[PDB]
Amino acid sequence: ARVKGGTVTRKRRKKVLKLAKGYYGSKHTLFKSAKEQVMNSYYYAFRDRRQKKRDFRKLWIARINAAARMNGLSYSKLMHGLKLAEIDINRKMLADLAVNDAAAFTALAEQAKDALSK
Amino acid sequence: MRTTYMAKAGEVERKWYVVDATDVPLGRLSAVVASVLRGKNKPTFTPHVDTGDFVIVINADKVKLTGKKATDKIYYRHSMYPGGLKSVTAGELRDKNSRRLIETSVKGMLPKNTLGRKQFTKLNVYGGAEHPHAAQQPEVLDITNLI
Amino acid sequence: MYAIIKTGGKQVKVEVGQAIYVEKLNVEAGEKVVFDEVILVGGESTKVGAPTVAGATVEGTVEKHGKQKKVVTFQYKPKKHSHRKQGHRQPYTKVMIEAIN
Amino acid sequence: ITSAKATAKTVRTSPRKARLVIDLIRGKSVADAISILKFTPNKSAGIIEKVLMSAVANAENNFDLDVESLVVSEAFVNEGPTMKRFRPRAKGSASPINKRTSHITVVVTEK
Amino acid sequence: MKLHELKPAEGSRQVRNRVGRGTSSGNGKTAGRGQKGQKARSGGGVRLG
Amino acid sequence: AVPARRTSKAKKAKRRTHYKLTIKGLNACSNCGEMKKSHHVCPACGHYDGKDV
RNA sequence: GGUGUAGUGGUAGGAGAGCGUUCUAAGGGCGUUGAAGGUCGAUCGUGAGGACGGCUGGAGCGCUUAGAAGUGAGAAUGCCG
RNA sequence: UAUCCGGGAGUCAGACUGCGAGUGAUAAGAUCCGUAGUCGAAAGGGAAACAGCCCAGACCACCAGCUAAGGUCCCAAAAUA
RNA sequence: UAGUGAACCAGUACCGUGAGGGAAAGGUGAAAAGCACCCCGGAAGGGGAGUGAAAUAGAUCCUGAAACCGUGUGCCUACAACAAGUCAAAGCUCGUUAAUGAGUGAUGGCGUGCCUUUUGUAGAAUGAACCGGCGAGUUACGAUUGCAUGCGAGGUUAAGUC
Ligand SMILES: [K+]
Ligand SMILES: [K+]
Ligand SMILES: [K+]
Ligand SMILES: [K+]
Ligand SMILES: [K+]
Ligand SMILES: [K+]
Ligand SMILES: [K+]
Ligand SMILES: [K+]
Ligand SMILES: [K+]
Ligand SMILES: [Mg+2]
Ligand SMILES: [Mg+2]
Ligand SMILES: [Mg+2]
Ligand SMILES: [Mg+2]
Ligand SMILES: [Mg+2]
Ligand SMILES: [Mg+2]
Ligand SMILES: [Mg+2]
Ligand SMILES: [Mg+2]
Ligand SMILES: [Mg+2]
Ligand SMILES: [Mg+2]
Ligand SMILES: [Mg+2]
Ligand SMILES: [Mg+2]
Ligand SMILES: [Mg+2]
Ligand SMILES: [Mg+2]
Ligand SMILES: [Mg+2]
Ligand SMILES: [Mg+2]
Ligand SMILES: [Mg+2]
Ligand SMILES: [Mg+2]
Ligand SMILES: [Mg+2]
Ligand SMILES: [Mg+2]
Ligand SMILES: [Mg+2]
Ligand SMILES: [Mg+2]
Ligand SMILES: [Mg+2]
Ligand SMILES: [Mg+2]
Ligand SMILES: [Mg+2]
Ligand SMILES: [Mg+2]
Ligand SMILES: [Mg+2]
Ligand SMILES: [Zn+2]
Repeated sequence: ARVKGGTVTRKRRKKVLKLAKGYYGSKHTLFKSAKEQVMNSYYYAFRDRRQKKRDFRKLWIARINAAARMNGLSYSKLMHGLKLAEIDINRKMLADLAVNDAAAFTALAEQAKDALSK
Repeated sequence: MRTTYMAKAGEVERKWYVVDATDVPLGRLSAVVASVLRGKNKPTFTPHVDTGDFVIVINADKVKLTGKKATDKIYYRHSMYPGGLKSVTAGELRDKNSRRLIETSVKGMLPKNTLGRKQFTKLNVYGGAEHPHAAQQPEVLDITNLI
Repeated sequence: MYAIIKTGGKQVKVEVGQAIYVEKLNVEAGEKVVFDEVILVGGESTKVGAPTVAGATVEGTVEKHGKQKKVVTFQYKPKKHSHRKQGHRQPYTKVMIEAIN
Repeated sequence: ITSAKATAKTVRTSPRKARLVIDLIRGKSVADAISILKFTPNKSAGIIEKVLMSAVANAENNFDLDVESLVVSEAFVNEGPTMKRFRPRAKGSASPINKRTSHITVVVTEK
Repeated sequence: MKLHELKPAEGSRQVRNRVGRGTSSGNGKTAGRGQKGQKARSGGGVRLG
Repeated sequence: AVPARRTSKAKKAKRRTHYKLTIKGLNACSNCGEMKKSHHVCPACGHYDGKDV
């Protein structure tokens, strides 16, 4: 009852290689290099699915800060004022308003400043 | 939803500002200038796209150096030859080549990448109060409160 | 006219006639849904919810339930001869916005 | 119908050296290619010329194409079988020798 | 019973454990023997007692 | 000294960039119209400078 | 099956449950109107992995239940090509 | 949660940090104990980079929110408070 | 690459003074019907024309993977410091198992391979040139424990005969 190698080996390695399409040279051509690279890609992918959330929050914060400065306020003062005024609009929506609906962002800033004054 | 706005190259209008360096500490002038050049002052800021505005610095010769920086702050550079170290004091740079002084200060503050170098090109420094870029219709950018 | 509404622990901007993808909602396909937490309403004029705009609701219809593209979590530690592989397809509900109040 | 090809298989010549001459003639009128191959001193020029002339003969005899219009649309050299040989070296050890061979293909089209 | 529907009694039979067949199985590489030493050698180990 | 690392296909191709043949000096032969090398005898008609040789 | 609460990093290592390979039995199938194999694809599952199409190929092969193993390789200055 | 009975192990090279001692020179990233932690076998944030220090334990998805250490002039998120 | 070393003119070739060591190497097609004739070429080899269900089954002949080599081109690339990815993304090109599509990718963020062995390795410690195949806890007889079945103060046959 001999079980010769068969085709499972080729199938598994081909799956890895297909995962490695687009890599540089041997990193997509050769199974060993491809696998080693695919593992690093998995490591980076898992790590970046977390870093991606940080990056976009950072981006929204920066844009909100610019808009707040134009309206006569710092980012920190704006957020403190919004918390005082009970505004729960998050940073994603705030950044979108700053870029697209400048009037709406200005209205938000006015309420924030009023809460700060009170 | 993946709706965050991303600026495109060339869609953003870049204005021109004039910054007067008279009696402004070198570093503080440079910091505000670098933010403007990067575009941190505009809501459309997009890290992977250049969106900042152009800066014309005038009166570079009158930039302020607090403390004894005029004689103790030393700019080094190595020619990459053995014993090829050269130095020049910040005061000497201000007297002779003030453009270099401001440019080095702002290079240090911009990112060290292709985008950062491109943004640096948008800076123009002139010792004295007159610049050749009237054709661009630059507008004065007060920084008294920004520093 | 547009609104910003609270849904699935997240805030979404909604425009009439525009579909939106949200965390799976326990509503059958083709049935009406109403979002009651409207944190902002904008357009020609702006209304700001503090924290929610009073008596503002947004109506939609659940076009579809689906699963996003698979995501693979492959956790391994180099030189420790140990790896773990996992798959995930996040369910989502697609809702076409009918009316903004 | 519009194109004719000729192939010389298992030609004893270096594929790389042959590819040098092939790159010279690719994408040129048949007349220009003949001239280039006739004045090239490298060995593979003669072999490539025989293949090119064979292809032109095919285009005319078999398919009655217009010789004057013909141009070299496609030409390439593929690795052939390699004969394995050994060369004695210092201290009673041999080193392998690869006696390469080439497949030379020339395709000539009407225009 | 039917030859095409055989079913052993629950818990009557178990699957043999095979060592040295990959890490995720829990007996890859070292095959449960640990790291070096006498007990990790083929035919290794000391006499009883 | 021996190669520390094998040469990749890309680097190998880059190096061979300049490993190319060239053909210069061909122009039509006055006597017979065939292509010939300038300043050489025409191998076809065996004429140079308009005279048989 | 529902709800609730709690929990779910991990080497040596213990336990549990599975994927896939060849073969045997039984049942039920598929194949010159194209099997296995090869190749491509934007496909499915929580994982090993499973389908379905196009092309190639030219004669054997799946599926369900159970059984037996030369049953899974990426490393051994491993052997052969 | 502890015992007790039984099946199966691996481990007998440890490292650093804080605190208490010896050896050393009140030297060593030294050595040898006691005690706690971390690494080992722990990813993440901070300490520029930096196993062992500070904060904190990754089952997963999110272009949501609040904080820890550590930070808020520019690189570089946030006070030219 | 299994099965005898040997499926084939194998204990041959080959190696060694000798004892002795010791290989590699199977498959056209149903049937040779194994490409008459013509064309380039000195030939080899091709292109037609034919045989054939099929010649990309043409004798290196079933299938024909990967490494490796080359031709064509949709996108990108000559101011850039790159474990080569991943995350974000314009532009261009294309339209699929029709899926909140596919290829490429300027630019930006993060980021020192795999394995072994170590207190600790990106390690300037070890192993791998690449690809493919082969390549490591098995069996017999006993001991013991768990689980399962039958019988139960009982349980059970061994050799041997049919
Ligand atoms: K064990
Ligand atoms: K297929
Ligand atoms: K090997
Ligand atoms: K025990
Ligand atoms: K201690
Ligand atoms: K065939
Ligand atoms: K290519
Ligand atoms: K990158
Ligand atoms: K060494
Ligand atoms: Mg194998
Ligand atoms: Mg977070
Ligand atoms: Mg000799
Ligand atoms: Mg068994
Ligand atoms: Mg284990
Ligand atoms: Mg291993
Ligand atoms: Mg070992
Ligand atoms: Mg040991
Ligand atoms: Mg041991
Ligand atoms: Mg956990
Ligand atoms: Mg089979
Ligand atoms: Mg095996
Ligand atoms: Mg190998
Ligand atoms: Mg020590
Ligand atoms: Mg250890
Ligand atoms: Mg850590
Ligand atoms: Mg480590
Ligand atoms: Mg906060
Ligand atoms: Mg900042
Ligand atoms: Mg201050
Ligand atoms: Mg043999
Ligand atoms: Mg074929
Ligand atoms: Mg064949
Ligand atoms: Mg430059
Ligand atoms: Mg360039
Ligand atoms: Mg050591
Ligand atoms: Mg090596
Ligand atoms: Zn002539």
